[PDB]
Amino acid sequence: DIVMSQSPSSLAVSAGEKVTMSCKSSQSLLNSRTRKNYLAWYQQKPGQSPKLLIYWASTRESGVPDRFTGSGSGTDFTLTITSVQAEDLAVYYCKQSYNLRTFGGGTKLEIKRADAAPTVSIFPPSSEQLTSGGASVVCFLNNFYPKDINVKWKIDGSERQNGVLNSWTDQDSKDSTYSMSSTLTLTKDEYERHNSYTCEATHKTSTSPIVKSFNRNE
Amino acid sequence: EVKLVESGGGLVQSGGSLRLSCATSGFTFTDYYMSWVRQPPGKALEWLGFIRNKANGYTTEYSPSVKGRFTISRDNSQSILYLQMNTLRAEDSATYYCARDHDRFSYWGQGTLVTVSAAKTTPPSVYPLAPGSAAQTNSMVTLGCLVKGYFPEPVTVTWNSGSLSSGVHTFPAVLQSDLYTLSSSVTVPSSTWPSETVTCNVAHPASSTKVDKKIVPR
Repeated sequence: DIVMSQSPSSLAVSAGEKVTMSCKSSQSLLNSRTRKNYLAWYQQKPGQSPKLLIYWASTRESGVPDRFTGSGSGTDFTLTITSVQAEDLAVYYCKQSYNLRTFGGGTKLEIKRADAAPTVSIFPPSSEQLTSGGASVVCFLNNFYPKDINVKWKIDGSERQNGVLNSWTDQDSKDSTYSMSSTLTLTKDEYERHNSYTCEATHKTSTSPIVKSFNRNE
Repeated sequence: EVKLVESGGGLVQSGGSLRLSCATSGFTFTDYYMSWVRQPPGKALEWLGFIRNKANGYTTEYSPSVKGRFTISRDNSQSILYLQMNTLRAEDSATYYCARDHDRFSYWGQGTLVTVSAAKTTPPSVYPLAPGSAAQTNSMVTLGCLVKGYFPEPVTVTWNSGSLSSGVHTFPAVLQSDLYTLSSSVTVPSSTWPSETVTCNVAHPASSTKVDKKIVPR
């Protein structure tokens, strides 16, 4: 079976920059009789099916912008995107069709932008959830950049790590920011035994965390 | 237009069996190879196999990972492609795509989700996230909906049936215990809520459940 290796796993660049990414096959993909390299590039945006950009190593699919260029031969192939736009945000896969088909592992393309601090909001358990015996405290951290961010939960000033579930959005297409949800789940009995709940966001846009809190005694 | 529409995906137990379909139209079916490809959530594309065109006698090939276990076939009168999957395991959970192939004017279905698990179909609990009653305002307000304890994926969320989309962030679901939880936030001007209604619309097709949760103060 032919093995396909993409590099790098990920990269980030500002709009208007160029990127190149590499794909290497464990053996030659050059067909002797057509003289074509059976290597294709696909683009996959979040929530969508993969889309063919390039086939036969360098032929552009109908209606693909010219800023996407495939090149290379034998076992070494390259996709170059010239003048990167925000909407090129996607995972890029190479695929050989020389003997069966196999996909590379993908190269994730992230867009650079100006740093931005999260807007943080905290929400106590809903009365509906409390009737069912559970208690989830939620914290939203919206529209920040870069992606790296740390959230910490405290209950009456004491850090808590079990029961915390975090989820990040894909980089936003509209403004290139990220957002994240952090949810602390407790039993109702537990929740009812403490008064003060805090979510704290550490991000490189400030040395001081952004903290939101609520106090049941209030 | 060329169209490929997958169906037959769903939840099945470990060791079970499932048959996927891909109904095609807008091209001469018999002239093309057809491939199946899959993608586990947040993972790379994996090619599974193809069935060749009439000129090649509709013969089949399979990747090593499913050879002997999955069977591709085609009904040439109705222009439908099938994938018969046997002895399923958790690792087979993925979005399965059909793709037109030949040996490129390129054309993939929207994909159908397969989940292999011992967990059972469960509708979500939908909890409104409104600011704590001792919370103080400013120009924008952030509300949310917590969608907890459902199975399998997917769930979809809208806000005021789509009219509030510009300030919305819906976070990817995460598995905990063996149920999914997600959340969605929406930001609107403080002057519009609670004077005007904000409702999160949650749909879970697997359990035939839609819920509208109005977000009320308190």
